[PDB]
Amino acid sequence: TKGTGSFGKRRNKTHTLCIRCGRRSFHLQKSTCSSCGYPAARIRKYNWSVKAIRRKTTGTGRMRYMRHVPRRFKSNFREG
Amino acid sequence: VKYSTDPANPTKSAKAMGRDLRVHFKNTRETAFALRKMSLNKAKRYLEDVLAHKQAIPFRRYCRGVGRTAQVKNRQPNGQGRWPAKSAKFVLDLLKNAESNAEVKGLDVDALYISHIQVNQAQKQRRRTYRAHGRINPYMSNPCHIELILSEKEE
Amino acid sequence: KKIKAAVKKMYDIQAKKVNTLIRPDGKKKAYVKLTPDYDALDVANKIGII
Amino acid sequence: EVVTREYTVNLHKRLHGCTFKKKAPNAIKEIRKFAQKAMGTNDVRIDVKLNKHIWSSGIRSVPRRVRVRIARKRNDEEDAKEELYSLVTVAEVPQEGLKGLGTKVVE
Amino acid sequence: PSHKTFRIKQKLAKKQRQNRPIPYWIRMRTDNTIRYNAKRRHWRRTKLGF
RNA sequence: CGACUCUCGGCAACGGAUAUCUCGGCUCUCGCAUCGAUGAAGAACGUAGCGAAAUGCGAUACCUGGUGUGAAUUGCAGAA
RNA sequence: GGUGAACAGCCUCUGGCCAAUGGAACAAUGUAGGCAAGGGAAGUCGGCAAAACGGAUCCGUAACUUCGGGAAAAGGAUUG
RNA sequence: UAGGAGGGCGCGGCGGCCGAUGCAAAACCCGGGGCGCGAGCCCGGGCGGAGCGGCCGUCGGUGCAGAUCUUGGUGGUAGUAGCAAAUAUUCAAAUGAGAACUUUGAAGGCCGAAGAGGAGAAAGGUUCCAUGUGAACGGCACUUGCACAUGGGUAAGCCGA
Ligand SMILES: [Mg+2]
Ligand SMILES: [Mg+2]
Ligand SMILES: [Mg+2]
Ligand SMILES: [Mg+2]
Ligand SMILES: [Mg+2]
Ligand SMILES: [Mg+2]
Ligand SMILES: [Mg+2]
Ligand SMILES: [Mg+2]
Ligand SMILES: [Mg+2]
Ligand SMILES: [Mg+2]
Ligand SMILES: [Mg+2]
Ligand SMILES: [Mg+2]
Ligand SMILES: [Mg+2]
Ligand SMILES: [Mg+2]
Ligand SMILES: [Mg+2]
Ligand SMILES: [Mg+2]
Ligand SMILES: [Mg+2]
Ligand SMILES: [Mg+2]
Ligand SMILES: [Mg+2]
Ligand SMILES: [Mg+2]
Ligand SMILES: [Mg+2]
Ligand SMILES: [Mg+2]
Ligand SMILES: [Mg+2]
Repeated sequence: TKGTGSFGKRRNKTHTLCIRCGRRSFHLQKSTCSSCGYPAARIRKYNWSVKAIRRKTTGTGRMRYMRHVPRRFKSNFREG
Repeated sequence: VKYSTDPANPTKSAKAMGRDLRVHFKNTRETAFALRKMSLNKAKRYLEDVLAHKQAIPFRRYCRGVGRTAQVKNRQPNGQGRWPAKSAKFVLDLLKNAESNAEVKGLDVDALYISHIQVNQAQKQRRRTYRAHGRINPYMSNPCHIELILSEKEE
Repeated sequence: KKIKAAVKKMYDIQAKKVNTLIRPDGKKKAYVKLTPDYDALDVANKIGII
Repeated sequence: EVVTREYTVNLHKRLHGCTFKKKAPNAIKEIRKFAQKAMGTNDVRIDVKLNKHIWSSGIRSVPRRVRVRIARKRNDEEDAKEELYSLVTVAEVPQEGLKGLGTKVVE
Repeated sequence: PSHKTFRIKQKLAKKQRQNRPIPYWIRMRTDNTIRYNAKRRHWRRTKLGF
């Protein structure tokens, strides 16, 4: 029946880890990540959820390269 | 650290405490109300005799549903009482610890008596039980603070 | 391949066989079985394990 | 006091009306209570041979009269609730059966 | 599965290390607020979701 | 007399309101214009003598180097 | 493994268990299981529920029929 | 009553004025004393341990008993309902502070091989193994555990990808 009898057959994984975003949203049968939009060229982002945008906008990660850009603007991109 | 009631004479009275004891508050209250103002030795006899399921602790305030016994006719005529063993075994430990305190102070452990006994509620602990139709309800304990003072009786 | 090539350059020994597994903790663990010309106790004493 | 006595426990009457899944456990409990009435001793140890005998015929049919010997002896354990306890063991039956055999006292 | 891909093995390795009580010397460290590991995970309660 | 109930005070509990705060928020204003195939944003995994998180960093891995200041770090030990 | 048509039920061997909180009592009403004198559906909307029949061998097997069935009809006997 | 207006009480700021405060401020508690018809105010005592009040002008996220109001806590119900499927446990001994629940042995039983046995797929992700245990958890209990803590363990030319 629906419900308790039918929740026992959740056995196969519809979604697996995307490689672009690390979320468990990669629909295997369809081969597209359901959060970042992978393998689309551009990231899936929509203005109907600013809450979803802020969770993955710029600044939520390391910013391994842009964190140094202000310091390099100061002194105007100098190398000796 | 100070008890609800100060002793009649502080230097000649021993005192013992326990906080957040995992025992039923209602059962232990019903124990204490039988043990108030008893001699210490008779209190040990009585309470160990209770844990030995041979004399019964009357239940008066928290009593509704408690079955009847003949073992408690002398003190509650309608004979409504139980033998709360965990409560008794926890109270024995404090009676012994206060006997030890009085021994260390130097009192007459033969002449000590229950001058003041008080049980009081504590912070409940939370557990969950699962019911029909996917509902849960809390399943919580009622731990108690047990607080007692033995004093030496006087003429 | 690199494990044998490296155990040859260090320790001045050679490995008859090598087995590798990945531990649950993340690091790879390798079992290096020596040719019988070389003695594991002597190598392990020349490095200090026992 | 040390003393050993042979009893015949009419264990059919004591166990009339009991539930099948409990006639043998209550046979053990009745052996204990019979030793307790016999010598006022709280501590009763039933020997494993007596247990084996009672439990021989299953859990729902027990021997009807059992010839036991109960031995009140000292508890030499330095810690002890009672100075003296009782050890009940199965008793040898004469070839005569249980006819005319009352309680005896074994030297 | 006993047949797990290396990605899942590598990423289950880390969630092993992610599950340990805080070092005791964290608590004595000055101007500290860490009272316990508030990110522990038990295998019967919280499924990793992957 | 006593138990039960109702009730008043004293004391004790449960609970965390109020009172005083605040390395936080919000609001307004001003200055500047600087991501990325020379591989960005994001993600993953690693990395400390004793570390899980967060902060940092990348097999040179809680850092290398120059400059500046000028005698520390700090929860413990240690080389200094 | 035995019975048995049989991977039915029932019992045992290898292997595994006695884990489902226990003590006392046997009141009403319950849940599950039975048995009942004479009658035999009168009960009830209604044979609902239960009881009865049930394997096998031998004999016998109606109306109707699409001539294939009905049919394991019905009705009897036997069984260690 | 619906409604309208006037005069006031009270909370929190700002511009001013007058003050209080470690010889005890704010808050809160009181069978304490009073004032006002009343909103409310003043004093006393206790806890408290660092701020606070009054008057004038003015400003506002300004006054609660209700909204099956929102968040948090607490009651009576109540030691009540209850803990009942899967036949079943019993006795010595050992450990232990403590044993109906641990371990050994013995006895009785069940699963009865389309199993309550031995292994796998997916799924879980360290539950596996050892040693130790204060708490919590295992809807009774526990020396015990699938719990907590520290360690260890998964080896492939041939089994799979
Ligand atoms: Mg399907
Ligand atoms: Mg699908
Ligand atoms: Mg459910
Ligand atoms: Mg391999
Ligand atoms: Mg046959
Ligand atoms: Mg069969
Ligand atoms: Mg009849
Ligand atoms: Mg009818
Ligand atoms: Mg009729
Ligand atoms: Mg009628
Ligand atoms: Mg009709
Ligand atoms: Mg029917
Ligand atoms: Mg017909
Ligand atoms: Mg408002
Ligand atoms: Mg309000
Ligand atoms: Mg309100
Ligand atoms: Mg109103
Ligand atoms: Mg009840
Ligand atoms: Mg039930
Ligand atoms: Mg088969
Ligand atoms: Mg199996
Ligand atoms: Mg284990
Ligand atoms: Mg429990």
